Amino acid sequence: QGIEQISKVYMHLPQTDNKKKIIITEDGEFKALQEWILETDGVSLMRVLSEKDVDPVRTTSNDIVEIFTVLGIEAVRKALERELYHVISFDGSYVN
Amino acid sequence: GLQDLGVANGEDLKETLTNCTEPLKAIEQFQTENGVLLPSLQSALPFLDLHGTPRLEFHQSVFDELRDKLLERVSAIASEGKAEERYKKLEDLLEKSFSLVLQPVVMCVMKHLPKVPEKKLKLVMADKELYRACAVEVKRQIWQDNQALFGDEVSPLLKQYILEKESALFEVVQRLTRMVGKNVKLYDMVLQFLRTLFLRTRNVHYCTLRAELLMSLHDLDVCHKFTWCLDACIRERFVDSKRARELQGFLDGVKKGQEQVLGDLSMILCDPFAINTLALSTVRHLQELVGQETLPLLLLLRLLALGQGAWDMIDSQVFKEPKMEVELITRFLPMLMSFLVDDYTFNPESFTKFLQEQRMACEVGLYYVLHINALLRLLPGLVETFGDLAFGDIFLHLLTGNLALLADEFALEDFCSSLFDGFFLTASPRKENVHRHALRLLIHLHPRVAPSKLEALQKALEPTGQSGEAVKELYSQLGE
Amino acid sequence: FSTRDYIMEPSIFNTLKRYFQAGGSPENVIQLLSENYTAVAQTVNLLAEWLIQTGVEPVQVQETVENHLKSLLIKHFDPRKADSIFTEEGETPAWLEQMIAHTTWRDLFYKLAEAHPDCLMLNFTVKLISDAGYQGEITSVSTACQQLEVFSRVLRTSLATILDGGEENLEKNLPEFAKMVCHGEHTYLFAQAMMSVLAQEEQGGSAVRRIAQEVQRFAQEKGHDASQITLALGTAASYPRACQALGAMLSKGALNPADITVLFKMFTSMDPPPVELIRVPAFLDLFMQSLFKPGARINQDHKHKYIHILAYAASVVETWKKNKRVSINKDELKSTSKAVETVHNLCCNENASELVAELSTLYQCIRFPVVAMGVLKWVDWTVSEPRYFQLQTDHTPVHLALLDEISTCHQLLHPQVLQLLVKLFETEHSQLDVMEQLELKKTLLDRMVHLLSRGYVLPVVSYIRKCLEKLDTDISLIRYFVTEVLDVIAPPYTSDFVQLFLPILENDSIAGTIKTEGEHDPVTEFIAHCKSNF
Amino acid sequence: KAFEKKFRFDYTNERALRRTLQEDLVKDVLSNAHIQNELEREFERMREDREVLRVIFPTGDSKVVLPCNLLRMIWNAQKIFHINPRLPSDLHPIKVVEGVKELSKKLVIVNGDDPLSRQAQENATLLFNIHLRSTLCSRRMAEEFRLSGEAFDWLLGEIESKFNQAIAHPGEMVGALAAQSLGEPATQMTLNTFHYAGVSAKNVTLGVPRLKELINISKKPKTPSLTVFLLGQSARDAERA
Amino acid sequence: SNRPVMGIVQDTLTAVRKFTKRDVFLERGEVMNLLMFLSTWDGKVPQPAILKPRPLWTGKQIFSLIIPGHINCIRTHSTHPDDEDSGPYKHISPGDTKVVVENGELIMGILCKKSLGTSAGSLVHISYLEMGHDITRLFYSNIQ
Amino acid sequence: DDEEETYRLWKIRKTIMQLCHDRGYLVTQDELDQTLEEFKAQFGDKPSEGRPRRTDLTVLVAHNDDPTDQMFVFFPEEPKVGIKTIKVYCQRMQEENITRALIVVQQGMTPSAKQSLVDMAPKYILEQFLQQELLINITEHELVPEHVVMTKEEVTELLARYKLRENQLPRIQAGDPVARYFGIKRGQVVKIIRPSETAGRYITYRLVQ
Repeated sequence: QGIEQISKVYMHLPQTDNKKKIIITEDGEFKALQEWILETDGVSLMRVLSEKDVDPVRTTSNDIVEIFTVLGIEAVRKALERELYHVISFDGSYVN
Repeated sequence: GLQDLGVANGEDLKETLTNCTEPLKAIEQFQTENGVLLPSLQSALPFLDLHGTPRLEFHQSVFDELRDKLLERVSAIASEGKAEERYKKLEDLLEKSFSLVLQPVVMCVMKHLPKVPEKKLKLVMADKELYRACAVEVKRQIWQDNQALFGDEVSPLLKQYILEKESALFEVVQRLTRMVGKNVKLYDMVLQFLRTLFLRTRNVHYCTLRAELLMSLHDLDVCHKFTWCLDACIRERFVDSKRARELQGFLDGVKKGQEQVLGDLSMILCDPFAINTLALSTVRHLQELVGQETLPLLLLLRLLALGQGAWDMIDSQVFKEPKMEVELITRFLPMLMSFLVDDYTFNPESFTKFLQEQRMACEVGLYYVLHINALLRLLPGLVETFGDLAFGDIFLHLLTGNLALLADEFALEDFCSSLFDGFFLTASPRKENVHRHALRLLIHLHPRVAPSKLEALQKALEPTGQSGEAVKELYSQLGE
Repeated sequence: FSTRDYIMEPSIFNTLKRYFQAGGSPENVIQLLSENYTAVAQTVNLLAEWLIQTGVEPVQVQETVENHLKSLLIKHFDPRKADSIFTEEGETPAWLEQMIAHTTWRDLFYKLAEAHPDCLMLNFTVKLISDAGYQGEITSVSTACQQLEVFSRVLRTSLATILDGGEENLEKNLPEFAKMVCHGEHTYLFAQAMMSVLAQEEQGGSAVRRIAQEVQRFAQEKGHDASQITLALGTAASYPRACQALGAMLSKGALNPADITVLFKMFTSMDPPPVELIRVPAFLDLFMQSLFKPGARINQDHKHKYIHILAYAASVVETWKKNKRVSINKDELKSTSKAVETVHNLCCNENASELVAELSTLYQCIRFPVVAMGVLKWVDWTVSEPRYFQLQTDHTPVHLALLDEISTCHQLLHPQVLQLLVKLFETEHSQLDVMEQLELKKTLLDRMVHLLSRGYVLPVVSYIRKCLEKLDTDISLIRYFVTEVLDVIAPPYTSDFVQLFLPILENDSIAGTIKTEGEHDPVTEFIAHCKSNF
Repeated sequence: KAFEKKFRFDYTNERALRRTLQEDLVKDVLSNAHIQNELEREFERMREDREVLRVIFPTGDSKVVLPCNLLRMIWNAQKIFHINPRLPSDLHPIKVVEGVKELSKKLVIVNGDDPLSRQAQENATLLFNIHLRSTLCSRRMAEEFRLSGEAFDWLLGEIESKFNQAIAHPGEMVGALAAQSLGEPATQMTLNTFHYAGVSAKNVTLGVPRLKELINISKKPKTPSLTVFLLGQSARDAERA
Repeated sequence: SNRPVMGIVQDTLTAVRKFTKRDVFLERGEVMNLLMFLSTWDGKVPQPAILKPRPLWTGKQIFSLIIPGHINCIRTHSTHPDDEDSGPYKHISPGDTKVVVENGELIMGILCKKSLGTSAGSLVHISYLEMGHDITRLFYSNIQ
Repeated sequence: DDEEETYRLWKIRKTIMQLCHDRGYLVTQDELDQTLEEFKAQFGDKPSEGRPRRTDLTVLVAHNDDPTDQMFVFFPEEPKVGIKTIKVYCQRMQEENITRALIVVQQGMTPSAKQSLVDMAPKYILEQFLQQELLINITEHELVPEHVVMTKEEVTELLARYKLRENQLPRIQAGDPVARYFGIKRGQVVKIIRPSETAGRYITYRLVQ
């Protein structure tokens, strides 16, 4: 059972606002909804989306080579932007 | 004004209260009363609004009529045109027409009035069509304007085409409105009107009808679809070969019929942009054949199709024109001679005169493409052929070639183009005279022909009695 | 003699008066007579009503919309400059017509909009509300209860509704009753006098005194300082020193050792006062706050005095024969003192093996009710202290079994136990494993299903339906609750309980709930019993 | 509803217009319905701008980087000109709208009249124009700020000058500047800043080696992690999770 | 990081914090000793905060003399109570923990690292934004 | 699983229709988004040993305008496609008048047939794809911004106005799956509209090379 090149996968509720999903409550408010998300220490991407019930819009990884081979150079541009910004502003320090 | 049951009752009440007592309270009670309005609200209105007007109630009734039209549209979209909803809408429209002489009734008729047996009677009653003929697209827009408004648009369409031709020598919204007010019978009437306009104009109306049909097929069209696709392919790539091959295959696999192929060929022939694209494609095919060195082959089939399209307007209920392979080879022999002269330069006259004497749209297009020692000899032969032809389309192509030569900026070529433009302005009508005046205003960059060009423009304005020629002479005098 | 009008027949009296007595240059009179240049507005409204009948909606919705539009137009162009003048001038026909037909929301809307002018109109509206069989169902405004008759009648209707309903009505309509019986303190005092006479009447006196207790509590968080006033209504005002000391202690909201020695000394006596001054629940709430706190250790010089005061408050009885006490009991206050003293020592030493070894004796004390809810609120404070969950063996089994034993021993503590459990379930604890939080919520549901087994089933299923409708929790938690409830229930079934447990049972993955039952089919038998009942 | 009550500047509330604006101002606003049409058009434009902002920021964050601190220029203009905003305003909302539109045409990043150039210019200063129109909405000027005309056009000159200083000069060594400006926080930030946790937490191992492999992307990173989101009730249920 | 990087060193930072503490009552001789070291001083003595019984100035007055230009800012102290913000006394600080400066005059607030250091939107940062960089340099020197 | 297979085939047809719509071929709304249950009623829910199977659900879709060039898709029964089978497919393009074809291989596609498709690509253009890469969509991702392929007139006026050339323009690799999804040949320019955190929107320009 399962897919290949994947180790034991953890799950959690993202307490942080950006990672937990946000909906537009119709009065005009951004409401952050906490919901169970998964995290694989062994990435098998596009196979994780070949599997059922997964969100294709919100699925993102921490590698660069595979998303270069699949999602393209502008996508890995935005992804490396997000990852490097996260790593630098982990301690709250801002960079431009 | 409008005389409904309530209007007649109000008129009778006014006539009865004009005299014979008619006290205020009893007269008001016998004349009018508000069923929806509460008596307490009616009593409190005089003490608060100071005899307020019923305009707020009228605006509320107008909003309720708009909401009723929206509910009728919702019912027609949910039940798929329910019979009970359609009957209720027709009854409401008839009541509104009987009461008010009718914005809500017109809105209801425009929202849902399909197959109105009483809608026909309502149109016959409002056969004047001051505002309702344009407001009611269901009745007035759909076959109501076929008798008179269609002819008025056809005359305005011809005027717009003439104005566009004048602007080119010096529509879309109407077609979109005609397509919006279109049905099966409306499309049949529009096709008949386009055929009549094409027969009257000798090709301009056919080109306009073909353009309108192509525009509808691009947006809201629904062998006509294949013809529209072929026309769109030709417009996208006039020099393209796949679209031409598809059109030739469709023409080959199109069975003979009663006037349908004749009308399609007539549109393809007297389509001006289509004619220019076909001439450009024929010139490209001739250039490719000359490059390959395999002259006689789809070029002969394309030339035969162009000749059949040209003859479809001349003769009705015809199949096509003769091929004439020997004549095509004789015509292409001057092209081979011109190519040999160009090769000799980079390393005849009797045939050109014969081709100019013969009436040929393909020959005129070849002369226009050529205009746009051996080369010098071929150029005088091409000029002689153009002078022997002396057609309006040939004159327009010669004006385009003269503009191209002026853009090229050759001295001797400029002098020859100025002489040809003067001859064409002398021979042709006031439009050709104005074109020659513009070509002479752009001409005479050298000082040896500038005063001569001004004298020729003055002599053409004086001898040309046309108002366009006089305006061109005045513009030339003002410019220089 | 003008004859120039199209729809001016509505203003016919004014037009006739203007035509009769215009004189000079009647240009303005002619303009007023010919102002209605449009067609007959009433006939156009009748035609619009006929069109609405022929259209989609042939109902009275159009008439209701027209009445609402007329009321909105009146509210917009309300002549507030001379509304009082017009009302006090005429006051008969407009008020009479409004009360006869348009008494839905027009008068109440005008009163709640301004309520300062139009004294005659306000009096007419009050008279109409009094003459109506339903007493003031139109004028329910917190600032419009400044009239004695209207406020007394609204108080009568609200008290009748509360007494007709009961507990399930008590958790719903008491804020909207308290919002006008606590709006003005003079109205509060009048209501206190009325229902104090009602409590002096013996039958229903317990329920009335409970209403007085909760109104006094609501006034306490609202901002009233009516503890001395409640004491004045009570018999404790007969003794001036006792009344002054008790009022000062209630106003302070804490416990004073010198003042409580004074209370002990006027107590422990051969002629005790009537017990209600120590039976008032706000004073016992002060003892709850001061005594069984996890912190705030008392000096324990008068510890026996505190414990004896609690024993006298929660133990002794009396027989009121013609408002005279001649038979009292004092044999249970010693055991109550021993239990409360043991619990106070447990709260003082606050330590876990010895805590369990004394938890056995603590359960033996939990058999007492005052001990039970003191331990309940102590557990509430201890768990509600943040970062309490840093070590678990069965998701705080000692305190959660204290909850179970309290619910088992006393059925009346179920609302407070439910409030604590739903507060703990609503609070999200961070800095913990997601699976550990999941199992903690599961164990909270285990305790609340224990409450369902003890019989607080209608509010438990109600809270499940409420928390599933709003702030949707985990489907695994809902499935686990449903599976355990079907495990613990058995036929016969009450139709109300089946109806309350229905939609939660037939939504949200019944096939997901069915995992490994096999021997006993919970949901299939529930379907069979529901179809047999309904 | 809060956006409407904060940015509509409703003209029907005559008492509100008497308190906010002068008598000539309210009578001119009520007389000229074209002014009310311009305010309604501005309100529709800023509603579309609110939709654009909710598109560009799906996250509920209102902090952004901008060349100007417009609240501070409002405060400075107020305390320079001595507004005393207890008194009603003396500036017309139509003057506010024409001033903010004139400034919006004043600032330029891409020159030329190519439609491509104009589209690029508008996409470049799209967010900043939205922010400045949001701050310069007529309701906030008339109610909350109440600046005079001299304060208003002096403010417009100050904003134009500050943005003109805020443009980027050409020829600056931006690439080496950026490489250094990212290298320095790497020097400040520590690889030992990760103090781990009781749970595995997927072994985030951010820091110096993480930034290392981001600088030179390795085909086999030390911890290639993937974050997975589900669609619906599958994630809502822990059992389906 | 669009932040100031000059900052204020630790000793002068702690000293100016104790100087901007609310209860500073400074003798006339000491104020006399202090107001030579302002380079950008206008040359006129300011009014003392206390006039009777004795002429006493205050540290906020002296810092208002220090600050050139007219800058408006609000900053929060490191020990500022958010519940004090939420409830009453939001404009009358019991602990003087709301750094408020208006028109080049320091109204209230105990200056700290969060108000004077490398923090974004700091007083020296907005000073370098508004008036001259040389003026801000003189401001640093006068402070020191 | 039979249900998994029919769900996969439904998603394959759905993404093929969406691909054709985004590419610019005339696709009706019902095929653009039809229900999985509607497709099951259409074809029979049983791809395994049943009346629906491969090549049965192929489409021949014409362009929005100029319908002379039309695309059509191949679904070989074999997992690993055969060169003889793609030669039979070549015979099908020969008997058709259209030159645009796509191939869907269940497993890896043979390098001999890869070199073959490289060989006969200029005469008629054939593109191969894999089940997962056309089972999932790429433009639906929030990480992926908007892509529009620009035409030659826009390219010429762009280079004229910015005074730069095609080598100076930043490139995008031709074998990238974005370019494979959009069907873009060598040296062709695509604009990208991307959401910009500091400026709202950005318009960047890339060249498939």
